[PDB]
Amino acid sequence: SQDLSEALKEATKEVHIRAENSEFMRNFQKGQVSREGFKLVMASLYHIYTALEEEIERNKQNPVYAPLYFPEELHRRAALEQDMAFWYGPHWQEAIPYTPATQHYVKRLHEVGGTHPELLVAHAYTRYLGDLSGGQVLKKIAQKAMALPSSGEGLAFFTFPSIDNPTKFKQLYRARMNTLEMTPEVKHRVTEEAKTAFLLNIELFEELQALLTE
Repeated sequence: SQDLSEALKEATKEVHIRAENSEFMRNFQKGQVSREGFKLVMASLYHIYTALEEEIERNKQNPVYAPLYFPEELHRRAALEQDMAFWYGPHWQEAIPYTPATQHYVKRLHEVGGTHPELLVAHAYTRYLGDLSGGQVLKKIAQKAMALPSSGEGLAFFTFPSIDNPTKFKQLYRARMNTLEMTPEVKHRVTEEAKTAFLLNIELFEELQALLTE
């Protein structure tokens, strides 16, 4: 559609349906989240958000991304560091795994922020708007499925202290996204990269499930 927010939504209709019907998320949905499986995804997500936000900060002052710059609200490297401490222990940095699918994801994020920063909007959109929508239910499920503390340790990733009204913030993010001055050619490339970003997540979920069965 005209609006970029409306355009990305219609382009990522199919891949999103695949994402939430992929083996691992499919169980996760219905209270079926193994702790070893949960340890695996969060460790993989650590590497992604570390890389992603590293490239966001690099291009924080660039008109192709600047309107979507929310370090207090959305940046999640902090939260994931706290979770890896909880799940993996004191010496978590060395204990944590770095799967091929995660490397493939990280590699693309660095490629994008480095040489194609105009497409960085695609990757933030795929991750952050997912954490504020799809992720908010999965925090409820995970906490009960694994019997975590009432404080919220281990699920710091899903906790957004600088967001009081994520339903309102999601609208604000979309509005800021539509502000981005770009040609229809680049716009198409963004929505195309959005599908690539989803694919990287689907292939991640499908890999970790395979690793969990072994």
